Amino acid sequence: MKGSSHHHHHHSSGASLVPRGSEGAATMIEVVCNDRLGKKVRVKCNTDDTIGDLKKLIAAQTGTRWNKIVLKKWYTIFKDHVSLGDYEIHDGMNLELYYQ
Repeated sequence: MKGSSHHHHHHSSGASLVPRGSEGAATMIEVVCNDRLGKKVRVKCNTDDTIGDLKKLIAAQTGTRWNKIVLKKWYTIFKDHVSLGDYEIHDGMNLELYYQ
């Protein structure tokens, strides 16, 4: 008695030229994914994009799998339901990049 998986669908889309960040806060901040390759990895994202969305990019930038990217800070685990707006991530925040 056991299963796995549920559904597979996405609902995202990027719009060129921020159409005014009214109500829905969407600020741009640079993140630094500290990899274990030696060289750091920076990426551009907005607070509107959650860790998941971010991870996706990272995996897109690095080439890894969005499902193979873990963002940790000191001793804090980042969920896929917590955005940057919650972590108040600052433009240039160094986070521990880890691969599953």
